[PDB]
Amino acid sequence: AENLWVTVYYGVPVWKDAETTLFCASDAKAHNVWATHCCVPTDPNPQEIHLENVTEEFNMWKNNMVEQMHTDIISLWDQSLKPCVKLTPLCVTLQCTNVTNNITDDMRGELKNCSFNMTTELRDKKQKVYSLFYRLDVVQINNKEYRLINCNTSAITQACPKVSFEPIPIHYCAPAGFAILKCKDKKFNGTGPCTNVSTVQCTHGIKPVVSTQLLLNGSLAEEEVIIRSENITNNAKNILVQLNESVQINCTRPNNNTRKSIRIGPGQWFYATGDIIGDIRQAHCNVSKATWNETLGKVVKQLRKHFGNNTIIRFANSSGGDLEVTTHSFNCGGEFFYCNTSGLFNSTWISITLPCRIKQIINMWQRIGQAMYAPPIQGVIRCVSNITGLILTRDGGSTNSTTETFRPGGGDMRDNWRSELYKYKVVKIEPLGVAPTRCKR
Amino acid sequence: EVQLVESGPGLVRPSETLSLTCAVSGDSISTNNGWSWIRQTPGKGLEWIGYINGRSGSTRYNPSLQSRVTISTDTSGNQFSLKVNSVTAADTAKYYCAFFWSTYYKRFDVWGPGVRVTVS
Amino acid sequence: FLGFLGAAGSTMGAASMTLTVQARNLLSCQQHLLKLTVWGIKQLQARVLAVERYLRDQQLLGIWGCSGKLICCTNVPWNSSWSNRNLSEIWDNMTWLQWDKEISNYTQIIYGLLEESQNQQEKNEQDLLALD
Amino acid sequence: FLGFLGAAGSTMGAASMTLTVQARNLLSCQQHLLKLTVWGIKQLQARVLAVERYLRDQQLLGIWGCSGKLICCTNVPWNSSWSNRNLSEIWDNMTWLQWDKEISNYTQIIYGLLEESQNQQEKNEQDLLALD
Amino acid sequence: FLGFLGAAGSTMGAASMTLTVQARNLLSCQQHLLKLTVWGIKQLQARVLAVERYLRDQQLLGIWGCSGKLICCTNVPWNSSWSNRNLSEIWDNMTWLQWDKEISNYTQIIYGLLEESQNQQEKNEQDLLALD
Ligand SMILES: *[C@@H]1O[C@H](CO)[C@@H](O[C@@H]2O[C@H](CO)[C@@H](O[C@@H]3O[C@H](CO[C@H]4O[C@H](CO)[C@@H](O)[C@H](O)[C@@H]4O)[C@@H](O)[C@H](O[C@H]4O[C@H](CO)[C@@H](O)[C@H](O)[C@@H]4O[C@H]4O[C@H](CO)[C@@H](O)[C@H](O)[C@@H]4O)[C@@H]3O)[C@H](O)[C@H]2NC(C)=O)[C@H](O)[C@H]1NC(C)=O
Ligand SMILES: *[C@@H]1O[C@H](CO[C@@H]2O[C@@H](C)[C@@H](O)[C@@H](O)[C@@H]2O)[C@@H](O[C@@H]2O[C@H](CO)[C@@H](O)[C@H](O)[C@H]2NC(C)=O)[C@H](O)[C@H]1NC(C)=O
Ligand SMILES: *[C@@H]1O[C@H](CO[C@@H]2O[C@@H](C)[C@@H](O)[C@@H](O)[C@@H]2O)[C@@H](O[C@@H]2O[C@H](CO)[C@@H](O)[C@H](O)[C@H]2NC(C)=O)[C@H](O)[C@H]1NC(C)=O
Ligand SMILES: *[C@@H]1O[C@H](CO[C@@H]2O[C@@H](C)[C@@H](O)[C@@H](O)[C@@H]2O)[C@@H](O[C@@H]2O[C@H](CO)[C@@H](O)[C@H](O)[C@H]2NC(C)=O)[C@H](O)[C@H]1NC(C)=O
Ligand SMILES: *[C@@H]1O[C@H](CO)[C@@H](O[C@@H]2O[C@H](CO)[C@@H](O)[C@H](O)[C@H]2NC(C)=O)[C@H](O)[C@H]1NC(C)=O
Ligand SMILES: *[C@@H]1O[C@H](CO)[C@@H](O[C@@H]2O[C@H](CO)[C@@H](O)[C@H](O)[C@H]2NC(C)=O)[C@H](O)[C@H]1NC(C)=O
Ligand SMILES: *[C@@H]1O[C@H](CO)[C@@H](O[C@@H]2O[C@H](CO)[C@@H](O)[C@H](O)[C@H]2NC(C)=O)[C@H](O)[C@H]1NC(C)=O
Ligand SMILES: *[C@@H]1O[C@H](CO)[C@@H](O[C@@H]2O[C@H](CO)[C@@H](O)[C@H](O)[C@H]2NC(C)=O)[C@H](O)[C@H]1NC(C)=O
Ligand SMILES: *[C@@H]1O[C@H](CO)[C@@H](O[C@@H]2O[C@H](CO)[C@@H](O)[C@H](O)[C@H]2NC(C)=O)[C@H](O)[C@H]1NC(C)=O
Ligand SMILES: *[C@@H]1O[C@H](CO)[C@@H](O[C@@H]2O[C@H](CO)[C@@H](O)[C@H](O)[C@H]2NC(C)=O)[C@H](O)[C@H]1NC(C)=O
Ligand SMILES: *[C@@H]1O[C@H](CO)[C@@H](O[C@@H]2O[C@H](CO)[C@@H](O)[C@H](O)[C@H]2NC(C)=O)[C@H](O)[C@H]1NC(C)=O
Ligand SMILES: *[C@@H]1O[C@H](CO)[C@@H](O[C@@H]2O[C@H](CO)[C@@H](O)[C@H](O)[C@H]2NC(C)=O)[C@H](O)[C@H]1NC(C)=O
Ligand SMILES: *[C@@H]1O[C@H](CO)[C@@H](O[C@@H]2O[C@H](CO)[C@@H](O)[C@H](O)[C@H]2NC(C)=O)[C@H](O)[C@H]1NC(C)=O
Ligand SMILES: *[C@@H]1O[C@H](CO)[C@@H](O[C@@H]2O[C@H](CO)[C@@H](O)[C@H](O)[C@H]2NC(C)=O)[C@H](O)[C@H]1NC(C)=O
Ligand SMILES: *[C@@H]1O[C@H](CO)[C@@H](O)[C@H](O)[C@H]1NC(C)=O
Ligand SMILES: *[C@@H]1O[C@H](CO)[C@@H](O)[C@H](O)[C@H]1NC(C)=O
Ligand SMILES: *[C@@H]1O[C@H](CO)[C@@H](O)[C@H](O)[C@H]1NC(C)=O
Ligand SMILES: *[C@@H]1O[C@H](CO)[C@@H](O)[C@H](O)[C@H]1NC(C)=O
Ligand SMILES: *[C@@H]1O[C@H](CO)[C@@H](O)[C@H](O)[C@H]1NC(C)=O
Ligand SMILES: *[C@@H]1O[C@H](CO)[C@@H](O)[C@H](O)[C@H]1NC(C)=O
Ligand SMILES: *[C@@H]1O[C@H](CO)[C@@H](O)[C@H](O)[C@H]1NC(C)=O
Ligand SMILES: *[C@@H]1O[C@H](CO)[C@@H](O)[C@H](O)[C@H]1NC(C)=O
Ligand SMILES: *[C@@H]1O[C@H](CO)[C@@H](O)[C@H](O)[C@H]1NC(C)=O
Ligand SMILES: *[C@@H]1O[C@H](CO)[C@@H](O)[C@H](O)[C@H]1NC(C)=O
Ligand SMILES: *[C@@H]1O[C@H](CO)[C@@H](O)[C@H](O)[C@H]1NC(C)=O
Ligand SMILES: *[C@@H]1O[C@H](CO)[C@@H](O)[C@H](O)[C@H]1NC(C)=O
Repeated sequence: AENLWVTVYYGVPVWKDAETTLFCASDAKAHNVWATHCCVPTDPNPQEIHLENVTEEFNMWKNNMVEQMHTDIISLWDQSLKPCVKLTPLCVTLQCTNVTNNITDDMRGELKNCSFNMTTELRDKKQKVYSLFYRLDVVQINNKEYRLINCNTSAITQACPKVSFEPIPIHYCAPAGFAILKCKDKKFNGTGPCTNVSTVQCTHGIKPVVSTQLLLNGSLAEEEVIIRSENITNNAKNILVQLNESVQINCTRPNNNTRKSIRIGPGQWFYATGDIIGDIRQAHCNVSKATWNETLGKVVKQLRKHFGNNTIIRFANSSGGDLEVTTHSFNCGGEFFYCNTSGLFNSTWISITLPCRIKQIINMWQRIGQAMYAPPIQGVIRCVSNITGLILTRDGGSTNSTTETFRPGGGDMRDNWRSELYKYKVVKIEPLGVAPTRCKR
Repeated sequence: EVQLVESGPGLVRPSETLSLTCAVSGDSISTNNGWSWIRQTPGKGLEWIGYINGRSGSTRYNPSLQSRVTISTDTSGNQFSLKVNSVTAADTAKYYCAFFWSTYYKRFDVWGPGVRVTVS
Repeated sequence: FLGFLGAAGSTMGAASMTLTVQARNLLSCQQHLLKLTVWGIKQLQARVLAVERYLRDQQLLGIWGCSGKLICCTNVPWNSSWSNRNLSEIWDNMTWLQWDKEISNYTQIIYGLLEESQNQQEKNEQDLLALD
Repeated sequence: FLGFLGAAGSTMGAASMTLTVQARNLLSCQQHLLKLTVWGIKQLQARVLAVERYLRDQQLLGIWGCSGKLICCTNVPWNSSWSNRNLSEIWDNMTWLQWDKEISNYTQIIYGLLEESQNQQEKNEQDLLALD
Repeated sequence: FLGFLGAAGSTMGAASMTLTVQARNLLSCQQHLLKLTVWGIKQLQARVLAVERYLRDQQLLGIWGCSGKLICCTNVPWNSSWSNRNLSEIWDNMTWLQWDKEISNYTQIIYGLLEESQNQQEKNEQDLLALD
């Protein structure tokens, strides 16, 4: 008997979960690939709005913003290499020796001096050239004859020696008709409701840093070490540990290198690794022992919280597989390091020097079919970075509560973005609605 | 909850003016619309006189009374009043102060006891 | 962008005062897009969609007889079966997100009725003695 | 899509009752379009055109003073030379397709007159003693 | 295209008579565009932009309560500080280009006030005893 009449409202504050494409924006201030694909500037003072009395459900494991970074990053890598010189002509039988001059025993057998016959700019003329190679990229044919490691598998191209891939913070912004909501609540699990939310135009700046086992240069939690997982009980899943204190790691490549330019064709140059100046030493990373053996103690108390009150926690080494899986894949200065992390996970709870290997022909994790040759860096390099989180894998689940074993794990590229896109959700705005009122035309 | 309290002379002689004041308690006149006067005329029943918007001073009146009736608001006293130009015996009635709320979402009345006024 | 969603936790009645805030925000390089013609398309698709969504809502307001208004009355009665609540339970102590969840299944019934009502109104305007 | 063209054989009068049926139907993958960037363009061109055609008709209704209406009256008299028929020959026993063929050549004359009429009407609204 | 800009040197008053001339001109191969998919994008971007600009102006007229009109009155008073001139100095002996240069800095103040006025007007329509 209410006698009401369906009035119509437009501009109603109602939203629904949705999937759309986000666009990148930058600080303007930033030959770097992300300085060109992230041209639109963000507002210097983002218009964040607190929403009073709003409860919203989040789930970081089903967040499509993560999938978009994966696609955008691999897409750019495959565009940047588009105009550059192919190294197909270098897939020739090589003649190699052992580079034994001024070598540290740790480097014995690591470098090879290889000579070969390759063409010049003229179709009818050849030249004899030589360069140094790392053993990881050179494979013996049937003791002096060697092939490049990927000749029976993939095409090889030279990375453009002009384009920087140094991470730049980028921001993702919503398209018209959409909005991004953020959790500002505390100690968020990564899933479930949060009751302290706000509306934003764009995400905070996120650096597209890619690494394995250890997560570098991210957001450093806030109040405590937080451990997140899709399931925790299921030993097939990863555990992401976010630290509230950073651990400084110092990595270096001690050998002083030079370069030589070899004509590979008309207007096409190949960049080869030249002689090492001075002694030949092994690449490595330094982690302060005084910080690491405390950082894990914090992790253990929080890790025990999910398994038991009086149980033993053991940190073991990594398992078998490719270097991309078993080691810490670290990209720094333009070269690719594969570091041994066993020295960091060798203890039971109840200065550390890590040796590294260097690889130049990179079959990027992203796909099989094409490989990239990374030109050498002149002089020497040093890297300073922040370990901000760990990826652990549970290697137990067995019927013995006495103890449980964790190992370095991960390796999925998305594990490096999921932890930053963690606080955000994309929604669509739907402006029409109806409701009864006591008024008719 | 708004309460309406009224007072004024219960006797007006013919050709003299009529004046009634309604005090408002529980809310502010200056914030609401719908403050109004209605009278109950013996032999006729209830009749609307007019109303005032406390937020503007704008008023509306029953056409039969437009030549004689004034409605106005005391924003200091939080009271409003009805004045009628010279009256006759025909104006004897029970006069009431009322508040009418009518919007798209709510409908309600506040209606006080009134003042009986005889013209003679 | 001073409240794009500020009224989300407000009651349905209170939130009726921000309709221009939400509406004005729903229809907000150089060489890169043409050198790499993947991104020119990705960007255009986002822009075309924002326009199409805007226009579909405007067409409905047109058909229902509510063009140019943010608040519009109709002549379709409310069915008690769509929500058995009185006005004091809807406009106060309830948000628009909650209301939308409650009504959802009846959205198409209501929209169909709004279109029928406007057509009946137009028929009555082609008869000069209408409504008497 | 319940009559997109159901009234096509109906008389002009009878067909006036389906105007919302035709109007509501005139502004109705994933990776393939970006991997093969020929199709992204072919698809966008079709979508952009549908929007531009819609908007041009809406602009004319605006200019002529018929915005928001499906049926609209004007003040331009009908010239007998455009079609020398009475109303009983037009609204009954004739379809819209036949009428369009009959009028076609006079379409622009009529549209020009509709625009002139609205401008004269606006001029008369900037003179507070108008039409007396 | 018979005066796209013919009134540019006319006074503000006289130029008010050509508003339909300017409005009707503000929303006016084959294989080449798909064979060379740089140009398909260059062309679509130009077309999408023309549509977006048109729609933003229409949305503002909607918000301000001037939808469907070329000349519209509002209830916002003119501030003498925006231009200390009387009507005989504005409508006569001045062009629209000159006026725009004079007002420019106050454009956003004025637009904000127009939006506030319409919202106040709507609030007064949800109170059946309004303006009395
Ligand atoms: C986590 O976050 C940290 C912090 O941001 C980040 O570490 C930083 O990494 C970047 C890149 O690896 C480091 O930047 C390099 O620093 C060296 C140091 O040079 C110093 O001394 C020279 C002396 O003249 C000064 O001019 C210079 O300003 C410094 O003081 C620079 O030399 C590097 O620049 C060269 O390489 C660039 C690569 O694109 C070129 O663009 C640039 O023009 C320079 O190259 C030129 O010189 C070369 C010399 O041989 C020549 O070969 C080239 O052709 C060219 O001419 C660069 O600036 C930065 O310092 C690091 N920060 C710290 C504290 O170490 C971590 O990497 C990050 N972790 C991640 C992502 O995992
Ligand atoms: C209010 O609506 C009911 C019908 O709504 C039903 O539930 C809806 C979700 C949807 O499934 C509808 O199709 C359902 O019918 C009206 O009742 C119907 O009235 C017609 C009239 O002839 C009758 O034939 C139907 O059988 C009735 N439905 C039922 C279930 O009895 C009711 O009249 C509506 N009231 C008003 C005021 O509109
Ligand atoms: C009806 O229209 C006629 C003119 O229409 C003619 O045919 C059309 C197809 C097109 O070619 C027009 O340009 C033609 O003129 C009107 O007659 C005209 O009136 C003007 C007035 O001065 C006169 O100068 C023209 O010469 C006339 N044309 C002819 C052919 O005599 C007629 O007045 C219109 N009637 C109404 C009621 O509008
Ligand atoms: C006319 O506008 C003035 C204010 O305009 C000033 O100049 C503009 C360019 C812009 O900078 C404004 O922000 C400036 O304020 C009004 O005067 C203001 O009134 C408010 C009322 O409380 C007062 O607080 C301000 O201080 C006043 N500003 C000044 C400079 O005194 C004036 O009232 C407006 N008149 C009308 C009729 O609207
Ligand atoms: C790699 O092999 C090349 C030769 O194939 C070495 O270069 C020669 O070094 C001797 C040293 O006196 C010179 O006399 C020759 O003229 C060099 N030959 C050429 C062609 O340059 C090179 O030193 C070896 N590199 C290493 C690191 O052992
Ligand atoms: C939501 O989280 C934010 C955290 O950013 C809280 O804001 C802080 O509130 C305290 C209260 O005294 C202030 O001292 C801080 O300065 C605020 N932080 C910022 C960045 O301004 C906010 O109060 C939380 N809201 C709720 C409802 O818990
Ligand atoms: C983690 O995943 C496991 C595996 O699915 C879940 O445990 C199983 O849940 C199903 C539900 O029907 C049961 O039938 C199985 O018996 C469960 N497995 C065991 C070993 O008990 C587990 O609940 C998930 N846990 C979390 C926290 O998500
Ligand atoms: C990382 O370094 C450790 C030691 O520095 C390597 O561990 C050695 O592995 C061989 C393999 O059987 C053992 O015989 C040695 O006793 C191990 N040393 C120690 C101290 O346990 C480990 O293999 C290295 N990892 C990689 C990937 O090279
Ligand atoms: C969030 O909820 C609180 C209460 O649950 C709202 O506060 C009320 O606001 C009305 C406004 O007039 C007051 O009359 C009530 O007394 C307030 N309640 C309390 C307990 O103080 C608050 O406004 C809500 N937020 C929003 C955005 O609506
Ligand atoms: C609106 O639709 C939802 C489903 O989309 C209805 O909820 C379902 O109702 C069936 C009835 O047997 C249940 O079996 C489902 O489990 C319900 N789903 C959920 C998510 O609860 C809902 O009842 C419909 N509302 C109305 C008023 O009809
Ligand atoms: C197709 O034509 C037939 C006749 O040529 C139309 O039928 C007529 O419909 C009217 C409707 O009231 C009746 O009064 C006539 O008596 C019917 N004629 C006959 C011979 O039965 C039919 O409606 C037309 N179809 C359409 C879509 O208009
Ligand atoms: C409307 O235009 C058509 C042509 O587009 C006119 O028909 C033509 O008229 C000329 C006159 O000499 C004939 O020679 C052509 O053969 C006709 N064409 C056809 C297809 O028949 C038609 O007459 C015009 N209608 C009006 C009313 O002017
Ligand atoms: C250009 O300026 C001239 C004068 O400066 C304008 O001519 C005036 O037009 C009005 C129209 O009624 C006449 O009353 C004046 O007497 C004219 N002045 C002179 C000196 O003849 C001319 O119209 C202007 N052009 C435009 C487009 O406005
Ligand atoms: C409108 O803005 C312009 C600038 O965009 C103002 O002109 C400037 O005023 C400052 C005041 O100190 C001068 O220093 C600049 O040189 C002026 N610029 C120019 C180009 O002259 C203009 O005054 C503003 N108008 C109003 C009414 O505020
Ligand atoms: C050549 O390299 C191989 C690598 O295992 C090593 O065993 C061999 O002794 C080296 N030869 C010389 C001369 O050092
Ligand atoms: C280059 O070709 C000649 C041809 O006889 C061969 O003897 C020589 O060993 C080749 N050089 C290399 C480094 O393979
Ligand atoms: C290429 O040759 C190496 C030689 O050991 C072999 O292990 C590898 O599987 C081969 N790759 C392919 C694709 O056959
Ligand atoms: C590492 O952590 C320290 C802690 O304050 C911080 O100041 C520094 O900027 C961090 N470095 C990086 C690369 O984030
Ligand atoms: C990190 O979390 C631990 C948890 O107990 C806390 O004791 C420690 O002080 C925190 N560190 C910082 C920098 O807040
Ligand atoms: C945190 O995630 C774990 C893993 O599924 C879950 O069991 C636990 O209940 C979650 N905590 C909250 C507060 O949702
Ligand atoms: C690591 O520590 C050792 C200790 O002697 C030092 O020699 C080496 O240079 C350090 N490496 C780095 C990268 O600092
Ligand atoms: C990294 O190098 C800086 C250079 O001053 C040094 O202070 C810091 O202690 C080093 N970190 C480690 C882990 O050795
Ligand atoms: C585990 O230890 C913590 C330490 O405060 C305690 O609060 C918690 O209740 C303990 N849990 C059990 C099951 O005893
Ligand atoms: C683990 O620690 C023990 C402690 O003495 C040490 O002997 C062993 O070599 C360590 N393992 C690794 C891989 O460093
Ligand atoms: C080093 O790690 C062991 C692991 O059990 C721990 O007991 C010891 O206390 C740690 N050192 C420090 C300084 O905490
Ligand atoms: C490498 O050695 C050359 C030899 O003079 C020296 O000039 C250069 O600076 C060195 N580069 C380093 C240590 O980065």
